[PDB]
Amino acid sequence: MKAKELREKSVEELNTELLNLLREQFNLRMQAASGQLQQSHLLKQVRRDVARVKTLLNEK
Amino acid sequence: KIRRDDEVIVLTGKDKGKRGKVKNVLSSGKVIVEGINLVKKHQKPVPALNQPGGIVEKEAAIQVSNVAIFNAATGKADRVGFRFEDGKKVRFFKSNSET
RNA sequence: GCCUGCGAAGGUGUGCUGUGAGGCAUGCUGGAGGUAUCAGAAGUGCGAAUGCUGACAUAAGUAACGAUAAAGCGGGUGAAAAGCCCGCUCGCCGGAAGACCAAGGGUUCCUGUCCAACGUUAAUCGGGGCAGGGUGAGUCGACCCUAAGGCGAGGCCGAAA
RNA sequence: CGUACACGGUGGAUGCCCUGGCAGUCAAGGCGAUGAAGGACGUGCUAAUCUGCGAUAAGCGUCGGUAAGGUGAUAUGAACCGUUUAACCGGCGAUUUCCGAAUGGGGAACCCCGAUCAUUAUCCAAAUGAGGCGAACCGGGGGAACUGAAACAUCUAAGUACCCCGAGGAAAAGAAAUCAACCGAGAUUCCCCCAGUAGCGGCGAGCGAACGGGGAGCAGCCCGAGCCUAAUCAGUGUGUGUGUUGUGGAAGCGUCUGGAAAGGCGCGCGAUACAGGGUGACAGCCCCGUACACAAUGCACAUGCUGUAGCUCGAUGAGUAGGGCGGGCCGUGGUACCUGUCUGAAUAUGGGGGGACCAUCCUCCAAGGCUAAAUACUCUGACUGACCGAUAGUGAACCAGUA
Repeated sequence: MKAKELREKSVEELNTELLNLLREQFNLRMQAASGQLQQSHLLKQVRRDVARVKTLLNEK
Repeated sequence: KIRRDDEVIVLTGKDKGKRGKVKNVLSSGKVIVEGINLVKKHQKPVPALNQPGGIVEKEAAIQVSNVAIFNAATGKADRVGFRFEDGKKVRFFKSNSET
C-alpha cells in the first residue's frame, strides 16, 4: 500500500485497515517457534503500513 | 567512455575477432566481454586468466587499449552496439563523430 | 639550453681529475625523472649540551624461582603426558587451604569444540580462545523513611552560583 | 676471535606517493522552555566501530531536479527495491515514545506536578516576563603580583591578568556653556599625520596628548500651550541584484617500450574558460572540473500605498555652577576626570568657557533626553598558498583526543 491509497480511504477505512493490519500484525510472529512461510518483506513493511496510515490519520 | 550496455570487439588478444556485450566494468580499467571466457577444471564456462593457483578472480581481464568500440579513425573494425531516452545523446549517436 | 625506461635520481663497489671543499666516469641495482650556464634563493650544508626520540651491539645465554618444603608406585588416554584422569600408598590444614556471607570485583559459573595468544615448564587441562546455556519470589534484598547533618523557598545584609 | 665482503634475516632510514595538516583570502553568520547545544541510550538480515537517524530509528511524505541503477564508509554471504520511474541532490511539510535547562518535589536518566522571583490582575498564575546556551569582538563596574627602575616604599608592568553585570551583529560616542592659527572652523567615532612635540618624571629611568590638517562616513532633532493636518505611529501590499542541482559541452592521434602510459619521439589543439583531481606509469585537447548556462529556495534590505498627519508661540531643567576636607585615576602639570562628607549662586538688564587667580573682550550657554552611516572575529561554505609531508605537519592523513 502507498500513501496515495491510504489518503483515498475514509476515516473508517483507515481504522478498519489499521485494525485489519493490526489483526494482520499477529499472524507472523512464528519464526522463533520454527516457521518458514514467514516473509521478511512484510516484516518491516507491515510496521510501516500501520504507521503510514497512522500518520495520515493525524494529518486529517 | 566505456559502458556495460555496449558491445566490444577484440583486436590483439588470442580472442581477436570475437564479439560480445560488456559484462561489467571494474574501477581497475579492465572489462569482461560476454564471450571471452576460459575452460576451468571441471569444464565450467567461466571467464578467468590462465595461471595456476587457488582462488582467483573471474573475467578474462580484457583491456580498453586492445578493444574496439567507436574509434574515430580508419580501422578494420565495423559496427558496434550502443541509451535513447536521453534525447541529446541521440543527436551524438546520429553524428558520425561521436555517440 | 639539454639528458632519460636502446632507462634517470638514489644506493653499493671501482676508475679519473682538483692543493681541497668536490666534480665526473664505469659495473651492478634502481627504475622514475633528473641537470649544466648565467641569475636569483632557502627553516642550506653538523662527530663531541649527565642533550631529545627511536633502534641496536658487547655485557649474558650470566643473575633469579626459598615453613601449606609430598609426592611416589602401577594403570588409563594420547602422535607427545614428571604435575590430564583412575586405584593404592604416603602427607599437609582444622578459626584453618573447611562452611555460610558484606564490600568490591562481575559472568570469571555450566556444557561442547579447541588452543595461535594467557598459565615464571609441558599440557589431549584451565578462572585461557570461540559458540551456546544458566541468576523463574507478594512474605530475601532493592524499592519506602529517618539520625549527625545538608539543601531549596520566604525574611534580612554594594551584588551574587 | 680480529677485519672486509658475499647470500639471507632483523630493522627501518632513504627515494617516490599521499584520501592530512598549517597559513592566507572571499562569502556567509546565531540556537532554545513550539524545551536547543551537548550527552545518554536505541536503530541496518548478520554489523563490533564510525556516520545517519531515533522506536514510521543510516528512515517516512510532497514538489522540483535527476536517473537505472540502487540498498552509507567494507568491493562479504543472504537478500531487497526500482519503469505503480527508485538511489542520489535541493527545499518544504507530517510525525517525532520516555527522561532530559523542565520549574511540582526527590533522584548518579527513576517516580508523583507550571517551582521561584516579578508585572498586570476579571487577583483565577487567569494573561505575561525572567531563570539557560554561544568563537571572539563590544559596553558598564571591581581590580593584583612577580617584573622594570639590573635594590627599593612614588613611578613602571596595570589600568593588563583575573573577577562581577549586560547588549548586539555589531556596540560605545554624539550635536558642542567646543575649538581658538582666526573678519575663522564648527555633531560624534575611526584611519593617517601632526608628536614621540607640548606636558609629566629621585625631571633618574621612563611616561606621553590635543587643537589643526589630509581621508572614510554625513542627520538632525524631542519634553508647556494654540492650531491643524502628510514628522511619527499603526497597519497593508510587497522588489531589482539571488541560493543548489541538472540541461546547451569539442577531444586516443601515429611509432617504439610495457601487462598497462598520464613515457620517449613526431604532430595538432583549448584560452572573456594558461586551478586541481580521477582514469592500469609525468594526458590543459580521455572523465570530472575551471569560464559558462538554467531551474528549485531563503533573504527578500527598499519602495509604493491606507489611516494617522503640518505648522505656530514662550520657555528651557539647583543642591547644579562654585568653594572646602579626604581619596581614586589620568599625559594633567595650583591648569584632566570621577567618587565620598560638608557648604552653597545667580539667572540671560544672567552665567560659563578661551590649560594659573580677580575686575574689563571673543565664543558659547551646562545642571533633561534620543539619534543612521564608516573598522571585529571566524564556528560554517568555497578558493589559494616559491608552506610541511606521516620520529614533518594540528596531539589526531591509520580506533585518537582513541589506547
